[PDB]
Amino acid sequence: GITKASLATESFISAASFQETTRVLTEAAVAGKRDELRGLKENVIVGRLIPAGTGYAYHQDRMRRRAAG
Amino acid sequence: VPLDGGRFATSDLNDLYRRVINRNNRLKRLLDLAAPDIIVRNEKRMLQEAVDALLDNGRRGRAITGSNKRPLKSLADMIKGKQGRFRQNLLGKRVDYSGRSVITVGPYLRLHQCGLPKKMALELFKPFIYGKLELRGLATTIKAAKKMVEREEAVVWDILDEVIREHPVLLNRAPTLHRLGIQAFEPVLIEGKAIQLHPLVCAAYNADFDGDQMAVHVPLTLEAQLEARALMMSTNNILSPANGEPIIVPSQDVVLGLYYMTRDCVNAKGEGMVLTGPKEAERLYRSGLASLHARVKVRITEYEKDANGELVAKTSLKDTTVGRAILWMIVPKGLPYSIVNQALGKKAISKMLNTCYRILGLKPTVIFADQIMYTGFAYAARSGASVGIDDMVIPEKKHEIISEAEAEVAEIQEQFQSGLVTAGERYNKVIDIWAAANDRVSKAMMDNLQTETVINRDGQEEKQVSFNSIYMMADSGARGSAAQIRQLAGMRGLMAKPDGSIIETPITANFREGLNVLQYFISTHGARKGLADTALKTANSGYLTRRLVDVAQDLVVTEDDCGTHEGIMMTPVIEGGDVKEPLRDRVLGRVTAEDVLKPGTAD
Amino acid sequence: YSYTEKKRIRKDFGKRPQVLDVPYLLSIQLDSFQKFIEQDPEGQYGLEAAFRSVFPIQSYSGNSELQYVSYRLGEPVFDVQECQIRGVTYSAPLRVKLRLVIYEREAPEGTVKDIKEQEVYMGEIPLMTDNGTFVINGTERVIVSQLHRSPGVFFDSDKGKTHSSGKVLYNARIIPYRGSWLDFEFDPKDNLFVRIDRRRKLPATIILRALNYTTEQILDLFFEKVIFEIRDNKLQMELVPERLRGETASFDIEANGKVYVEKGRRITARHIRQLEKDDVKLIEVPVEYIAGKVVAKDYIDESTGELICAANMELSLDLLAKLSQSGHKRIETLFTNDLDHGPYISETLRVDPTNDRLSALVEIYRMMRPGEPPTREAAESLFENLFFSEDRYDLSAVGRMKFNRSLLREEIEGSGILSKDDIIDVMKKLIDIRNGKGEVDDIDHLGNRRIRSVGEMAENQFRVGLVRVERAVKERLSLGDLDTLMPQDMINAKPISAAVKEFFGSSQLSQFMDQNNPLSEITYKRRISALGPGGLTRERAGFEVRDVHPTHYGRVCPIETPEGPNIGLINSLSVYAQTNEYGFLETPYRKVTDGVVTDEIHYLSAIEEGNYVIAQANSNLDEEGHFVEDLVTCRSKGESSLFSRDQVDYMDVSTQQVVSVGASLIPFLEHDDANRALMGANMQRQAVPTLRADKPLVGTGMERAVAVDSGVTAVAKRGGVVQYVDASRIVIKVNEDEMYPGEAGIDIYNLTKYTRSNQNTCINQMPCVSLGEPVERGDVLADGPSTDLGELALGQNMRVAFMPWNGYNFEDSILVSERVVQEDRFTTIHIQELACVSRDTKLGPEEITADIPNVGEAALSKLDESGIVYIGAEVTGGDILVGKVTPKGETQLTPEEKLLRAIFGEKASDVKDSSLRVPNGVSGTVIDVQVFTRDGVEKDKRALEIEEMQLKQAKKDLSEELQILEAGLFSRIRAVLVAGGVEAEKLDKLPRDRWLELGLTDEEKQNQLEQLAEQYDELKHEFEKKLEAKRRKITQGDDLAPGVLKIVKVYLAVKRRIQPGDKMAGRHGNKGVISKINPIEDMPYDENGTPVDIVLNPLGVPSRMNIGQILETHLGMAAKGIGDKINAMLKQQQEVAKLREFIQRAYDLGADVRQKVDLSTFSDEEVMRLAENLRKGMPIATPVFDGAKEAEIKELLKLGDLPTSGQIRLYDGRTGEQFERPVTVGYMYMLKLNHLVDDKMHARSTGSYSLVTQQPLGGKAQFGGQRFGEMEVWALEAYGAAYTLQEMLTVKSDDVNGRTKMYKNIVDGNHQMEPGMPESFNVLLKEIRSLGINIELEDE
Amino acid sequence: TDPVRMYMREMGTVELLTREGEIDIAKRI
Ligand SMILES: [Mg+2]
Repeated sequence: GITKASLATESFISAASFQETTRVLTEAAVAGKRDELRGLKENVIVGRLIPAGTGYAYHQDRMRRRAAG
Repeated sequence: VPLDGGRFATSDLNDLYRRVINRNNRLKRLLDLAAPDIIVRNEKRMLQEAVDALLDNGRRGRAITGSNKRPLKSLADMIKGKQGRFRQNLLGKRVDYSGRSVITVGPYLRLHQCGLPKKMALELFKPFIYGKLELRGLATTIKAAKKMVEREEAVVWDILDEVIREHPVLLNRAPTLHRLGIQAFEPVLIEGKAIQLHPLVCAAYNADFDGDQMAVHVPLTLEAQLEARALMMSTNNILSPANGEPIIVPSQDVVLGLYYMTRDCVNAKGEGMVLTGPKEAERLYRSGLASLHARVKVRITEYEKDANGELVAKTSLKDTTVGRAILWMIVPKGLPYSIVNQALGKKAISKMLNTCYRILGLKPTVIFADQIMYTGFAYAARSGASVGIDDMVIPEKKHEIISEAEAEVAEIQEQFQSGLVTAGERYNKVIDIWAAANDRVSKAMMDNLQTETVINRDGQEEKQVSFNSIYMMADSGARGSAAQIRQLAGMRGLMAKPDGSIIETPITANFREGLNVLQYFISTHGARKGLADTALKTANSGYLTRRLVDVAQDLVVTEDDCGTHEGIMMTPVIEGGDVKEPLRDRVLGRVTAEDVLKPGTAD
Repeated sequence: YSYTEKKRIRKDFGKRPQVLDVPYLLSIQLDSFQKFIEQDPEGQYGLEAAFRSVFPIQSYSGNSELQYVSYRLGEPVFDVQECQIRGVTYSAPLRVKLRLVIYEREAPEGTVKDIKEQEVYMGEIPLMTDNGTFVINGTERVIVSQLHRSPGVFFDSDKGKTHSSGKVLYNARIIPYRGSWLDFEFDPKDNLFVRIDRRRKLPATIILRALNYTTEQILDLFFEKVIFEIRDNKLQMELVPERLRGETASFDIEANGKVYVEKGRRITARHIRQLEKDDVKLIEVPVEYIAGKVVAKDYIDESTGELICAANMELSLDLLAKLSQSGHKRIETLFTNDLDHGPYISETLRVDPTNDRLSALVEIYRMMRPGEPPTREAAESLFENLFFSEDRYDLSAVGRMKFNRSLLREEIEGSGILSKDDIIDVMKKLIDIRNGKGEVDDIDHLGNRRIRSVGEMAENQFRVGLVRVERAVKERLSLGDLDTLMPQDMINAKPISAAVKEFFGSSQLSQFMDQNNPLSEITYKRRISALGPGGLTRERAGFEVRDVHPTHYGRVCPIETPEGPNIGLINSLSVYAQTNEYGFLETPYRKVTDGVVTDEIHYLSAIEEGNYVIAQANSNLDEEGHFVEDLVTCRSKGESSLFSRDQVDYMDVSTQQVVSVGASLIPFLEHDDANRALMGANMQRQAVPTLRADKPLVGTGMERAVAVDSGVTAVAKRGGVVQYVDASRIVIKVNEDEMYPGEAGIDIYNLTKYTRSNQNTCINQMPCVSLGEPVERGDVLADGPSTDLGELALGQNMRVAFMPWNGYNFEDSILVSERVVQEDRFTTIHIQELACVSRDTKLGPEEITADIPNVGEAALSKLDESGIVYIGAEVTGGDILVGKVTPKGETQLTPEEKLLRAIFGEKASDVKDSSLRVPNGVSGTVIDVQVFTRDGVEKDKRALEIEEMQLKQAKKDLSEELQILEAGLFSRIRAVLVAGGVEAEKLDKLPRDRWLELGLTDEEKQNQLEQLAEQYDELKHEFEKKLEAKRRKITQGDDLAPGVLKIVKVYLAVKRRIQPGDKMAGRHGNKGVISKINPIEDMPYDENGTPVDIVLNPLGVPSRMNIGQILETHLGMAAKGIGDKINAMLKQQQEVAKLREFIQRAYDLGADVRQKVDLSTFSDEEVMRLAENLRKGMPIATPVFDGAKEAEIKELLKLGDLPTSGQIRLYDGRTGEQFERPVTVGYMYMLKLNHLVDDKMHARSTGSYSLVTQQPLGGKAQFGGQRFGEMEVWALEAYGAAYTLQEMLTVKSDDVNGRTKMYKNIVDGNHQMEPGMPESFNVLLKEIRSLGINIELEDE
Repeated sequence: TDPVRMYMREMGTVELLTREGEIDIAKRI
């Protein structure tokens, strides 16, 4: 269901938004989960270009620069 | 930080933090005094409690702030914020360069602009103005520039017209739902404190004019100007993203105009004559010679581009009215006269716009659209449609229908008095006849109201669809509906007692007559439940869109063609009868999974 | 006919005669508070009752007691007028005499000493104004009456959703007026439970044990006894012939030598008739039937002294032997039926962990206060303290009455605490209900909704104030020394005073008065609220209680309620409704005896009304008042049907009584859909008054009542003739029948002049009477704002045309002719209070001196020497109202700044400019200035002038009083002296002062001369003392806040006219916002050339079904017609005869209306004046549901010379061409709501910022930016515009760096952003890191 | 939890000193 599927999201900052924060932060903090951003909710929080629309060009240029050398 | 009157105000963490320290420090002391265990233990427990209250308060006891009952807020409560889940990106953030106020009409506007108060625009662009003022050297330095505009020297207004010209502003209304809740416009300086808003757009915003306020935002960075112009500009979104149908379709006055424009009565000034072309049709009309609606043959030239990128021309004699002839001046190019030769209701008038778009492209649809509005208001203005109390016509037969249905209920009552029918069976019974009666009165008054204009051309009589005001409104699609009309003239409904049963003595009066005490009182329950119901269905909708964007959000068109042949088989919905929704609408704009055959194949 | 009735008469349609006239609409607010503060020599609510409950306070057993004597309210420190200006509360000191008794230690009780401390002061309680409003801090606040759940017992269902098995449940709730709640509830297993307050559920019987009930007496209480006899041998049984109904035979049942029933045949009424009539008391039963029957009491073996079976235990065939062989003749068992008499309690005991009273008391105490060790004294004391203590529990009268009532008791009055019988009785009823006998009540009925109101509410808070003082008092009597202390040193003030202050001040029931306007006032004051303390909340209650109920008829207005988050949580009070003696809502009705309709009125409550059959407000009766039709529509019990001619017990008093004053003012309401009607009465209150009070052209007839009942107008106290009329005051010389013998008198009305409303309107009175005019008691002397000649005018009616006008009226937009703005008719006056505060900073005191750094003399022009703007100076935005300068030392300028002063040679001041200046854009005239000073700082020059000025004005006013007063009194002496000693020319010669010497022949008239002397001398001195206090009140150093040396309040009167953007609406729920202001040239005009004021869009009408707005237009037109007609004959100056004929013609209008009329009126002075008042239009009255009809309108349009269609030909003022089709033109009353656009308009470029998070924040009222929320963000995400979004939430807002870095580029002309990181998130980072979490930003 | 309780009970174990016991300990000191 939507509300259940929306529960699982790789970015923890995103989950920390709409889910219950304490639980999100802890359960992440133990695993040393590394948020790579890449999503919308999260990029807005930290306040940079949305990896869509106008930014979609950008993220593209960075995402490939990442995992690169 | 201090306050006025010398009072101080502080965050609650201090109260918390202070405690962890005290308790902590006491413990350090209690070790060098080698206190008994029962004590250092207790101190240790207290130290734990204090840290807990500091970190996340409420998982044990909820310590309360000093002298103030309200529990002091801990760091965990700092992160959560409140209003459900909102981290200050989610609830909202205040923003500079913005403003807001009440909005009004402005029919003169082109669809791409909006009325903005002079002062709002002064204060909004203040930094931009400063920069242009000293770019031309009208102000020695930045300070003086401030002093000038603060002084409102006559020269700045002209400067504001420069910085405004190409510089869109974002306009936004309160419940932003689809992306059309924010659209970009080009500013036009307006005396007055109200925002003027292009009528055609009023539909997309769901903005009535009853005092709705809109907020304005200035896009600052260049990229915001170019984003605004190529994305959020009004003209670039003319079609609803929900379904391809145009969302700019003229609303109510304009559709009453065009309907009143193209409509025809049976006998009218100028009936039967012939004209070379629309130019002289308007020339006939404006002069008082010919009626707006009279059946007339006129020569028109339509065009069809059905060649290869190429417009065919054809001229012929069309049998039409004066109004359709006049209107033809607006339809650009490609389109056939066939599109205007009808009565031009709201539905057709939209597909007019639609075809115009899907054929000629964007620019013509815009400019077409502007023209349609200007002309719509205008001729509607000429028409003088109004509504008086005698425009709502009650059937002559109403009292008689009620009386018969009143015999039926008294018959079934006698059948219940004699036990021929059960109580439950009775309730359904009386309701059935009353329900049926109302339909009868409705389709009675509808027959009289719709066509009863009964008129004569050179002969005795003939009868056409009424020119009565209120019918024109409902027929056109402007406003009103057979349902609401039925409550005006025919009896209104059978109300329902709060528990949900529906009363078996309907409301026999209507609004043209008076409702008496009892009847009004009964109407109240339905009324009150509506407002209550709507305000809640409002909340549910909002809740649903929330979950919805949450489950999707990050999904974006990324690759070009994944190149899978895979796909679903589309058929029209065909429910039990014929075609509750066609195939042509289901497949439009989608892409075929595989080549499709004629009935023969290798075709 | 009265005097303000001769000026203007409203032509009244409608048939039904008014049998009862609307009582005072403000009763509730006034009556209530009157009971609160009052001396009642008994327990009726008031300070006495709240005193008498908690007093006397006795020490703890110490036989040191403090009792309560009496109370009084001292005169207010400041009057009402001063209290708003100053900012304080209108209050009186509460002085209460206390009596301290000390019992000789180890009494027989007798007192060592009793010190009576004279009236120790506790708190100042606010006072209610003559109009029913309160002033808390300079702000009028009204307290809405509350509607809550009646104290008592309530039996509910709660079927459906729980457990999804159906089965319902039945719960009872005992709700006391004060003290803990007692809940009983079932479960799916039919186990009886109790919960105190909302606390943990506990098995019910546990309280009975705590009431000192052993298991045996519980069974004996709730169950009947089945008697078993072992007589001869083997098991006989006692049989009640009725017990066998509803059960089938388990064996052959035979007795009395006649076999009544065999095995397997159910026992019906036949068997029962047989048994009853054959009177078979005793039968023989088998030994196996008791295998299931549960034993009632305990049964032991007589010999061995061992327990055979405990009470409430299920017997077995083996067990019967063991108690039988013990010599037991009788065995008692339970009567149990799963249909009729459930076996609930028995199984409830089985879930009960307790056994004995102390056991039960313990389980309760640890339930209520868990975690702490129970103690014997603790379980006993608490439990005795919950419901049985006169202190902690009361149902009061209402609770006990409904309680006893729901229990089918007789007594309507009894104890205020609970008795074992009470709890027991309630449990019995719940079980009786679960058994099927009885029904559940419903909360929504108005017999269960009780109405409180201010008086009671203040008493409750005050009561809490007294208990919290009680604890303290005991605390002092703990240690007390005999003779040192007295009843002062103990009782504090602030606790009680701030307790009471928090009530009127911040309470869910306390509110501002937002806009001035009589209907709004008068409509709040009769407001009901189901919210607040002791009420539900929006989140708590769903649609059932919000919904309209049948008991609401005539009690609550169905159609006036707010539309919004709380719907139906407000309603409003109905027209004729009244608060019950006990506090329910009762409404007026007419007693129909036999077949005649009697004019005796009778007030029936919701339950009283239930049984009677009540006729309908709309009915035809005649002559003797026999119902004309043989059968008539009525509503009897919760339902309405046709009723026989003589069945009806009562009939509706009026046709209005269903609605409220708000709704009753909507003409042709019967013609509007209810949704829009609500909206209408909702919007009508927002009407800001206008400059010229117009009058409704189309109307109802309440407008007289609204003007008068609200105190806005000024009504004559006693009848007489006007001596003096000034725009300032009005003096009436009283007539002798109304005059009291002593003091003689004249009534002097001091009119209110231009003054401040609760922000920001102006409240100003105009005299409506002329020099030397007859006034009758109860006539309007002067209109207030929005009152015209005694009627209610919220606006000005105007000529309106329905037609699309080039889209400028597009949605609801209203298109207005310039004539309106020129006519200044919709212009409005606002009075704003600006203040300048001179505080104290650690750097130094702030000066109001007029020497202000960096300003030319032109600025300083508008100021006196002192720094205060002169009174009367017209000002605009930026003007200096008050010069103020605050010390800031050592500016620490910078190198280039130091050079700058060096070149231009300016001495940079040790002082910074704090001066109060006019807000941007707002412009007005100064009507006043006030100066408050801390006690001890020397008052400056200007301020001193003021003190001198106010002083002289007071002296002038008081003196004027005394002068008219003295003249009035001596003028009476002149008249009494002329009887028995008349000297006409002789008497008025000698000095008036020497009159007191002349006596009279022996008579009462000499003693009458005596009377007038006394009152004269009192007045002579009353004046003296009155002046002194005033002088003292002026000169007294005003109390200020901490830190403030002096304050200057400047009063601006802004005049706003009208502009695109303002909200306007008619009474019909048609809102609108003026779009364009049109030249008179483009206005549609008719053939006669008279333009039309407003052009409304017709498209709005069908969709929103408010058809009244159309009738109001038509009738509106006709009304204006009769005016125009008269306007010609008066300009023709025909004569009284010609005029008289036509007016009479109008007031009759063809048949069967209730109005009556003239030629009794004085044919000259009276008719011509009336005609002068009718020429603007003929005021018409459409009663709400009795209102006029089309024909009458058509008939009234016939007299007019104007067409019946109500439509005419209209011509566009532009082309001059005609308009196809006729358009409706007429006169609609239209209001200006106060949303006025130059409030709403706001814009911000770069403003102040929040400290904690750097974010736009309005600090100057240069407003914080608009809030870009979650939803708006999504909108940008759907477009692909990221940069717009980035710039929105970073540089345009949150980046303390990026924001300035941007601005510098914007002026440079480079549009870029160098964003950096939003500070919001930057804080989240430290906040996470402040916890134990290491959160890092990786890579690159 | 709520350490007042786990304290109150932890000390509540300790028995009050007899008038003689005080001196004993004091002597021990
Ligand atoms: Mg609206």
